[PDB]
Amino acid sequence: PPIQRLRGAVTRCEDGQLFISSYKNEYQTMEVQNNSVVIKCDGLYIIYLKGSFFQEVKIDLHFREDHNPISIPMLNDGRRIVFTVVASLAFKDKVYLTVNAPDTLCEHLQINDGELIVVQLTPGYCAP
Amino acid sequence: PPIQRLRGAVTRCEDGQLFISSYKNEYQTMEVQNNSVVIKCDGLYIIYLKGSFFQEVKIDLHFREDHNPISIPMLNDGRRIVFTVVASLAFKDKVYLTVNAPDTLCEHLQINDGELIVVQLTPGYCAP
Amino acid sequence: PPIQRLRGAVTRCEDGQLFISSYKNEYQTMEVQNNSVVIKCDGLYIIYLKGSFFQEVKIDLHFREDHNPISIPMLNDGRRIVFTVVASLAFKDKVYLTVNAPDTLCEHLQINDGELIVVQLTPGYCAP
Ligand SMILES: *[C@@H]1O[C@H](CO)[C@@H](O)[C@H](O)[C@H]1NC(C)=O
Ligand SMILES: *[C@@H]1O[C@H](CO)[C@@H](O)[C@H](O)[C@H]1NC(C)=O
Ligand SMILES: *[C@@H]1O[C@H](CO)[C@@H](O)[C@H](O)[C@H]1NC(C)=O
Repeated sequence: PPIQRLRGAVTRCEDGQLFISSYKNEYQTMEVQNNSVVIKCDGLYIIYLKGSFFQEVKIDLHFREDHNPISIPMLNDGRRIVFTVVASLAFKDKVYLTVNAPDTLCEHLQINDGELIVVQLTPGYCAP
Repeated sequence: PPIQRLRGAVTRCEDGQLFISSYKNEYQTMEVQNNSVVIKCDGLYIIYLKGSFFQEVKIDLHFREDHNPISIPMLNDGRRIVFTVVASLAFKDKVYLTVNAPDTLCEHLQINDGELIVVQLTPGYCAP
Repeated sequence: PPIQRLRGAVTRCEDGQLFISSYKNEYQTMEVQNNSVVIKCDGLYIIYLKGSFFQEVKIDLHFREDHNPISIPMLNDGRRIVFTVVASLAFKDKVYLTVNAPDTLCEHLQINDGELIVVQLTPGYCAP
């Protein structure tokens, strides 16, 4: 298989989860299912989140069920996120984003130019 | 073509633009033209900027004409930048850095150990 | 040789140095020797450090003897580090971490879920 990557639009929040869309001008080699990026091949990956968020937000990055989610810091202006993680992912991992906030804040949250990039740095076993 | 990369020295500011030099101990596979890194091959790239800047600075990273430049945050000391972006670049994109400041501040700006690294993570079409 | 990578546990501090262990669920292609990651192949590498540190800490990242170490910033909570560097490494470079603090603070320092990831992005000469 090819180097695994996905660049998704992070479009909105509903019921405490950020929606992720594959609608970007990018050649995608991973699937999005139920607003999660589906890992098929093992490897070290970069996970990168960018966006202009119009509420001060507490977003959690979930990447593997056996580790705690990473709380994503905002930049000092309290309006932008530009955050990079490197992580060891495996087949069946789901990369997704949740919001720890009252649901009213979630449903109203505006995200400008939000994107999530997941990109494989090292090769590994791929599921059939 | 080889994996596309450039590690450039970010040397000074003139007329609101940071100068970028290919004078580093690095095997360069991209060109610098008029203080911009010239993209020849499509791909996801990391763009990384580091430096010790002796004025508190508002630097904008320009990477593609159809998206807004990214305002680069300083570290909390107000003296250093160590910043990582992942972006989707294409043939004809120019990666460059501008300074939003009075020109006197620009002309006097000292940058210690400034460097810009642009490195391809995924393969793509390369221009002839 | 394969793409060079190591994901190590950053376990504790002793005598001003953070200990690095290869005991992680990762296929390692670099060695740890005396709590340093031993570089065998030239390349641009990402160096990534994450951890929850229960003292506000001043950690220095050493990666090559001809450049100054990078002082690692904490996130704004004063409790976590999630930090990414891109650097040009060569055969004989040693990547290691030191703590600038009274030794009592070092010996007592608790690090939860500490890890250092060093991963090659571009190929280069490898030592025999
Ligand atoms: C989508 O995700 C949420 C997880 O909270 C769940 O409620 C819902 O049933 C999922 N739908 C499926 C299984 O596709
Ligand atoms: C270099 O860049 C600046 C862009 O502002 C421009 O003024 C100048 O004409 C350029 N020179 C060329 C075309 O190489
Ligand atoms: C381990 O590292 C420290 C460096 O400060 C040194 O004191 C010690 O002798 C080293 N041991 C060796 C050579 O493996």
